[PDB]
Amino acid sequence: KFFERCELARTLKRLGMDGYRGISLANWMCLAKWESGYNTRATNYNAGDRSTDYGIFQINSRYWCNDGKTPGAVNACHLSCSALLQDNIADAVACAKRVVRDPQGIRAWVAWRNRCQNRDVRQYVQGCGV
Repeated sequence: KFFERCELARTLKRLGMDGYRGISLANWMCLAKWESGYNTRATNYNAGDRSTDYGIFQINSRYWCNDGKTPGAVNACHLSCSALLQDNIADAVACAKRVVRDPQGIRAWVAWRNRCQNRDVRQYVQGCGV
């Protein structure tokens, strides 16, 4: 499913993302926007290392979820990567939270550094009631 902006903002807020480990909701929105355009079914195969990015946050199969076809991969969120392809983003949010508990925090995603870090992200939550 492709979420509408504010619909996603409140969906994320209800899931406990607002300020999670110091990360504002607008930051998560910016992340999902640039990672998948708010598309829960987004997938990107990385032919270079044989891994695949799954869902709204484009979480990688090498370390976070298990798809059974990524060489020497681990599964830190302890989830089938299929769980990251659901319209319901609860499992994807649980995994995104797992990612940010690591030292890098939100910096785990290169796209966040490229398109959200030190950017005016207010636009993502304006008028959403969050």
